Amino acid sequence: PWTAEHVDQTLASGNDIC
Amino acid sequence: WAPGNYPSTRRSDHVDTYQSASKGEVPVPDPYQWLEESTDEVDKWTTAQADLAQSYLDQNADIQKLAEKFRASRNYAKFSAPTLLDDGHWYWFYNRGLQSQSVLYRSKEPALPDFSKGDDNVGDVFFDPNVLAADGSAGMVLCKFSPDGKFFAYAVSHLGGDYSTIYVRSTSSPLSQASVAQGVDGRLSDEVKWFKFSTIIWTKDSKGFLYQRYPARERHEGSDRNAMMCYHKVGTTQEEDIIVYQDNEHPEWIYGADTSEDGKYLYLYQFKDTSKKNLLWVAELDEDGVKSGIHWRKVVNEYAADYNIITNHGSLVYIKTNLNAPQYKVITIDLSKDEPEIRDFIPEEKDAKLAQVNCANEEYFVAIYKRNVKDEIYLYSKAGVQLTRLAPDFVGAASIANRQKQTHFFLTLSGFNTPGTIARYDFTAPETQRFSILRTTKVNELDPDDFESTQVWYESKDGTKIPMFIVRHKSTKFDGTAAAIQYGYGGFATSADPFFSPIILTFLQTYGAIFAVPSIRGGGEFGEEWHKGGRRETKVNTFDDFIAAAQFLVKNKYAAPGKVAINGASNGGLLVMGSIVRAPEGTFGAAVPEGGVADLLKFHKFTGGQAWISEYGNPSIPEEFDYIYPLSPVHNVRTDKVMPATLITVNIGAGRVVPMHSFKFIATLQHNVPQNPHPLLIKIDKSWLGHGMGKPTDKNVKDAADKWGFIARALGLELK
Repeated sequence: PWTAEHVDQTLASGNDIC
Repeated sequence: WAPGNYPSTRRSDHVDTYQSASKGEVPVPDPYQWLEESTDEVDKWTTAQADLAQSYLDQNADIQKLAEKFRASRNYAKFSAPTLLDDGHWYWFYNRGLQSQSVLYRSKEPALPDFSKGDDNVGDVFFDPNVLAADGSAGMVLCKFSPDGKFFAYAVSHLGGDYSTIYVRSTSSPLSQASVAQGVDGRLSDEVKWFKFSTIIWTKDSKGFLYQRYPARERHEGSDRNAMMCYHKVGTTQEEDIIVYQDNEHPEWIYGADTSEDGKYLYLYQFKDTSKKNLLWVAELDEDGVKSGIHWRKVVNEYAADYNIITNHGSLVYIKTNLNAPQYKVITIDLSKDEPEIRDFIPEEKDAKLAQVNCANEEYFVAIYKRNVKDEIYLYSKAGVQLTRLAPDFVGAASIANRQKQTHFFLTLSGFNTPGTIARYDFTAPETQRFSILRTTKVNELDPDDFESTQVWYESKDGTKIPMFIVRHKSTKFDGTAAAIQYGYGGFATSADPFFSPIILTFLQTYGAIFAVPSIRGGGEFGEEWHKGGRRETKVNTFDDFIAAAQFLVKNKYAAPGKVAINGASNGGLLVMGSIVRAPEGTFGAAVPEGGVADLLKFHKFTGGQAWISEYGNPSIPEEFDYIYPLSPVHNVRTDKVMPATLITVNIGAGRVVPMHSFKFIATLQHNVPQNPHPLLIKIDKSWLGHGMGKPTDKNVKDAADKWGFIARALGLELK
């Protein structure tokens, strides 16, 4: 988790949902 | 606060004896061994420490000003790439700006939206994880739609919990504020407990999914061993789940899975530690589906390299691997042969890491290469010909979002001054019109064009040249006067990639500071050799690299003398704590380790510590104790060195480094230099975060203002 707590993760949150 | 005004901390007589290869038996006093426990005495001590830290921060009126600026810099709509499901509709995450969990939307129409019209105008809520619990105590930490688009599996964590639970709902059954007020939840009764540490992997018949789980555990029973890869059939209870694989003889190993798009193969991955090495077994699926007694072909049956399946065409399986190739490559393994034939499909590049490869449009490949820690995106044909570079002017970090069978893919692009761009490649478009920008993230107050990032190279102690990103507001000069915040992680082959943070950029603009991100050994920036250059017996190089970066910033007038602050989390907290112990007095002007390891002699005796022996060595092996003990921050605090202002932050919860590391480190600092001129403080958040759970946004903003304000005041920076 490189920047997991420090920044919002929405941008990449849809990359692998199916 | 004043020097010497720290809470009383009891010192016990506890001594541990270790065996040193060079020195024989070494007795190691551990007077704060008792901070390993959870008791009334420990609660009063952490409360006294947190009260002291809050009292100090209360003296700093600029923190509230930073909170206002930081909240505003976060207050802009955010969104993910969309995914086309087999129902013809597109799904994406959307955050109004300051929501604690983003919301999964579904297109109103079976068409790719014109997102310029606004997410609420082109989509409806499908799954709002904020309603999982009325008090925000539940979060969605992972999810996966079935291949046919009929079902949505979602993993839920709760405050206070150590595992997650998978639920399943029909995709025609939204979860929203309206749906919960107006009726029942709408999910299936399926409840898949004890899940953690894998992805959710549907079979391609959409009948069920694979997931890793652990043994059921009572509240006062007896550790996380005996993981099982299981299969859950939709519409059943968990007692009917199939055990796909477990290994009672290696109870520490964990498992992953993948299923091939054509329905032919089930893949099993095994991992014995945190090194990037795994086994790879292959089973053939039939009409019988997933069943107990599955037959495994043990294609990769020794721990030697990283193997991750990309796709297959018939029995030819395409695999990303670092086998004999530390910068990674794509191989094919042809399973039609008794002894599989193994060939390079996309060869290793000596000087650029292959970071990700996805199959697209059935037969093409999209590859991301990390060259000088900056991502580059290429399209390959089925014959392995590199066809084109996409987004050739992009500078930052890239990821791919797609489904192999479809005629498009997306790239998600961000960087130090790129908030979040989603690009689209449409194979059905005319040859010069295939690549377009779908969405660009628009931020608040900040102008990303006001900031520049550059990459500079410095030399470490042993001569190694290391690159470092430097970000500044464009009116800041490199004239020996700016403060620097230097960030690091330094381990586990994790790359210190460009990323976008409106809070950091706001700090840089507010104070004329710079942000420095050195690509220190132990990371994976330059492939597996870069990781091997900072792990176990070479772990000292990580610290030398990080210390040399800070010395270079001052020596070459990027930053003022004594005005480099350091910050890092988890492994990066170990980096910060070991750095302030090892570096010459005055190298740093402030330090904020977040949840780090600090007792490197005992880390493997707690929870998730065992897996890290691959990264730090095993203190119980005499040859390895000899290189661990000199690096262990808790055992190397001196009495004769002035320490920078230090604010240690600790979050409690599942999967986090146990807090006794930070507790012993700060107790040892306050015991050894009680009269330090600069405050040595610790702030503990006692909420027990579940697996994968974050804090609410408003608490994150408050914590950020505390951290950055503490640094600003330590470095003497004033609000202009």
